[PDB]
Amino acid sequence: LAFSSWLFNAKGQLLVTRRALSKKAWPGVWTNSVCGHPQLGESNEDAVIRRCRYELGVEITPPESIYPDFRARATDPSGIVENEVCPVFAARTTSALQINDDEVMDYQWCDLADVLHGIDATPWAFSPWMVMQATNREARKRLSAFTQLKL
Ligand SMILES: [Mg+2]
Repeated sequence: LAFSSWLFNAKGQLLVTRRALSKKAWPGVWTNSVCGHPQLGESNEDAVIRRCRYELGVEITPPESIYPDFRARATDPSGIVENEVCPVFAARTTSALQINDDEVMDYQWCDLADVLHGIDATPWAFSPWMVMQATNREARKRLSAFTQLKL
């Protein structure tokens, strides 16, 4: 049971993050903005809001559900197996990042189209869930909606 979220700023840029060197699974790997696990009795929406605060010190708009049926298994460079129920969301940040370096060792604000081109060309350089989520046609169209400038 898990969630993933793709965050955009009001200008429509996508935030990509790099998992800290100390993460158990996929340490050091570039990936979409945030992922995690809801707590007992917590909605996925509220888990997203909570983890964005926790890993990125940031506030967000109401998370939109963009890939509710996403579920996968993937094995990490060290063999850690992960099998997850992981509905995907998108939101916009409404405040500045304040980075938790226990979780995130780097990040970049990027153009979605560049990120998609990188994912499509060199998927091995990104976490496997970032790639499997972004290559879903419907989810990808939702990411594109979040690139619009919001004034
Ligand atoms: Mg996380």
